[PDB]
Amino acid sequence: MVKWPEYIRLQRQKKILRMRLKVPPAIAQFQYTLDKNLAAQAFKLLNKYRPETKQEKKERLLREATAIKEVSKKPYTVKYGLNHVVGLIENKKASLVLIANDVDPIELVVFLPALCRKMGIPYAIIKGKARLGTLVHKKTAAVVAITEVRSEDKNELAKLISAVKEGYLEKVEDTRKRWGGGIMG
Amino acid sequence: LSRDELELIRKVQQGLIPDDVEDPYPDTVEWFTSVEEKMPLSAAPEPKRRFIPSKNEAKQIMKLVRAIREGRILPYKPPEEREREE
Amino acid sequence: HFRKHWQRRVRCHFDQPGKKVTRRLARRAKAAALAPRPVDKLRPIVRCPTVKYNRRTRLGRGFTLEELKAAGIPRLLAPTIGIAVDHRRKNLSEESLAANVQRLKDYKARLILFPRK
Amino acid sequence: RELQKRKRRSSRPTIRMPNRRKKALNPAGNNIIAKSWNKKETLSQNYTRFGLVAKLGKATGGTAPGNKALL
Amino acid sequence: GKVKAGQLWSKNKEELTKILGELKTELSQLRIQKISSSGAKLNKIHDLRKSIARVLTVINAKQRAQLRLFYKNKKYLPLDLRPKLTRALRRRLSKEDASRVLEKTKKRLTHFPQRKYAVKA
Amino acid sequence: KTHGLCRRCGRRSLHNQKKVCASCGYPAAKTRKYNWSEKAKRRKVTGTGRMRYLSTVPRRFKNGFRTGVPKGAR
Amino acid sequence: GALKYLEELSKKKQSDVVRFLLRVRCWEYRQLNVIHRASRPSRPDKARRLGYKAKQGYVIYRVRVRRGGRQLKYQRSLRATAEERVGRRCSNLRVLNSYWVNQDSTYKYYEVILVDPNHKAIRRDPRINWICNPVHKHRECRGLTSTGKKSRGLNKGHRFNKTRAGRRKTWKRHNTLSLWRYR
RNA sequence: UUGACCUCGGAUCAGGUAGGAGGACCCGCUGAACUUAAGCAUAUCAAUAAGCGGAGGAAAAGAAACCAACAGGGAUUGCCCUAGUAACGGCGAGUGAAGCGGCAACAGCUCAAAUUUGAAAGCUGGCUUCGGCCCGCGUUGUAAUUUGGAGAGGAUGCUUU
Ligand SMILES: [Zn+2]
Repeated sequence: MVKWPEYIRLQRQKKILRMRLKVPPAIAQFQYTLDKNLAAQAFKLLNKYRPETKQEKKERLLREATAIKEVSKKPYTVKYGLNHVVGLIENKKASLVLIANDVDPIELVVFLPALCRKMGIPYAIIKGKARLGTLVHKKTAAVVAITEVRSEDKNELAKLISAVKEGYLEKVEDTRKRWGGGIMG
Repeated sequence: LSRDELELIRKVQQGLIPDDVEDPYPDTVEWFTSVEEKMPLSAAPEPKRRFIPSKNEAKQIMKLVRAIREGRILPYKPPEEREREE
Repeated sequence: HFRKHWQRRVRCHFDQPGKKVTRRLARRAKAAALAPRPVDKLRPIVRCPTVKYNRRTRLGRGFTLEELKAAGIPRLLAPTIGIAVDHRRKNLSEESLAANVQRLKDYKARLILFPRK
Repeated sequence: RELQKRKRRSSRPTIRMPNRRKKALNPAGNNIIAKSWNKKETLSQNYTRFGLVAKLGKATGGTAPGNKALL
Repeated sequence: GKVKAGQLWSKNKEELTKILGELKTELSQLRIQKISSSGAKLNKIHDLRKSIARVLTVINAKQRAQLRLFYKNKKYLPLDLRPKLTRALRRRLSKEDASRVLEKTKKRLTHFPQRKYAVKA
Repeated sequence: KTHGLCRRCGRRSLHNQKKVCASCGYPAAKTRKYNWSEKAKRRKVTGTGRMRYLSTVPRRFKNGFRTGVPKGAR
Repeated sequence: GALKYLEELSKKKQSDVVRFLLRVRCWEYRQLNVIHRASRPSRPDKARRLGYKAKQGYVIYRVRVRRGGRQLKYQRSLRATAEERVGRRCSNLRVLNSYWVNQDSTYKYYEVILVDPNHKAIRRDPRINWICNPVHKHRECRGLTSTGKKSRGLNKGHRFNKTRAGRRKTWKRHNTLSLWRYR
């Protein structure tokens, strides 16, 4: 019959291979992702705490420059970058960690759920590194973290943390240890 | 499902069958991550830069001030002025 | 011992005096570039390793950091004022330290240091 | 060799290289050493006349009488 | 027939074109009629050929000077208007690129430069 | 005939059947050259021809590979 | 941060996670071209410690090399063969380094970090522009990479007496009859 | 329905680069036989010749996972002696170094493993009135700081541009 292109066949066969092999638990834990509602709540908070784009940064710096020509507190933003976020988790500064599920060299993030479990930081696996990228004005973002916030929504952050630790961490608690996949049947 | 996909699965699975062990796929026991680390791993001091305003932004702002004083760049106008001008 | 083709690998030395002239002119060029400075750097006195040559001493590679600190010469200024520094050597005894420290203060006693500008 | 035979029979000129050395053999400028440097004297004799040391290392051969430059 | 060079340097493009045209027509006519009784026509033919060479040289020089005046601030020039040098000389690092240093090296060279000194005998 | 004219070296050594020159190897980019024949290497060496461009390089080197015109030129 | 963890993981290549990932990747690479452009390094810790930077002018190229003997053994390493094949495909680039990424029953897969010497981002950086000099043309062909440095025996010590400065230069030095003027 | 991301392609799109020559010297790969041993096969020839690939005005090597056993030396290279010594060998033919010592020349450095996190501070292109404006790369990490005979952070008081 008709012939499919080669890279499309590679994509679909990589699908079937990654879903129907006996996957180790460290990799099989990434198939369990946040629901729609909890991801929406988390992204509402993280959209409240987005960083500034280049245009806003230059605009603000021009404003301070002309104010000097003619007082501030510490800025609170979503923290990103893999090594930076790992350093924040290790020093117990991060409060909530959101890890993308489609990092192509998956070794860069396999130790991250275990690390968050060890240091005690609440974590959740989200659908899409491109979603985390839009939040930080980049194309993609392997992981984001929130450490501290402004006063007016601290309670909200706390509730969100409790939400994931009641809504994602205990639904993952038993299946985070088990091998995934298989063709038994 | 189909025979070709299952043949591919069986090929890469036979590439990953350890037959010398009774249980090749055991449950993960969290012998390390079950205990919680209460303190940070680093005992290094925090640099004073994390408590004081930014110095790189201070240098950038002074460079901008020097640029405005030479008239090289245009000063700040609030966005409503730019809207009513254009 | 002429088993191999030694004809293709005979090195004569008819250019020995010409190479001596070249070396002397290279030293003159070094003198022209470094006009009041000596063409050589100061090097420490070291003892020869083996038991056969233990009795005699020779010139080393560079002064130890402890020797420079004891002589009163800072580490970063030393290569810029004609002293060689070797970070690998260790003193290991109070007798090489004293000798090279004496050498360094003797060098300091006979040095004319000029200001930067 | 064939190239050199070609240039011998060619009307193209022989490009003479000036003797431009990479390093100057005499100090130059308006400093003290330049106005007292004798171009017909060696390094050791010039540094002897200056009253300075030319080589800080160990003596490597015999010296002329009144060397005072090779310490 | 024979034209000096500075007179050609004074004139403009359309003028130099019309001397080019008249010299070419004269050369063509003399080449046609030169097949019989070639006497003093040979020296005139040689001088006319040299004259066409001079006129073409002057128009080419003026055109390339105008083209170089066009491309004074533009980033890319045509390959005919670029210096030849050699292939390796065109590929080596630029003087601004080769003399660049790191900031650590610049700091070390700024605060601890090579000093002037003299050991007295 | 066995051999015809070659475009590269201009000799009648291009094999009429194999279409490969016996002197230079025309379809190959590299000119055929062997170290067991010094005479063959000196019959086609750099210097046995016209030197249209390589003879102009030393004079350009002598003046520093400079551009422009002398001052006061017309 | 994370690169320390990746280095420790790369040090356990038969553990379940790394074995699973190596097999899935080997399957994909086997069905790709012999020499193919890699968008990003599969081992970022290894590429980063070998001098790879996420900057325009840096390129990864994965290459498969048939493994086994040439009982005459090929004195050339399989890693050296990989760099040479990639260096011919990318004749405008300079081979910086390379590293093992995978191995199969019939092939050994390597990733070669290359550098563009004509990009302005490389020519302006004093940390990498040494490769812009023409003495670094085809370092993989002259034994000037890491595999070349190992195979030529360029180490200090009594064990490397005949090869530490070049084997053939040492042989020519030892087989030269020096006759001086005054004999 | 629409818009990201990722991956794989097309373009006579824009800017570049490689090929060939030369090859005395240099860096690799590959690699003989005659001959000697009054025969000859181990050996020698020779890690040579031929063959293949890759540079420069030099190349290569190079700042110790070194030498040493010392009262210690101190990146690399080359000359002299070491020394026809040690070592290996139908222990025959023979093969055959190196440390130390004297000299020539000397010069040291850059990264990876750190969170800038009180602010990607970094860079390639295009447009230019050439002064500063856009798109892009990049957080799966571009600047600064640091490179283990080190270093960082605070405090401290001098000294440097
Ligand atoms: Zn031919």
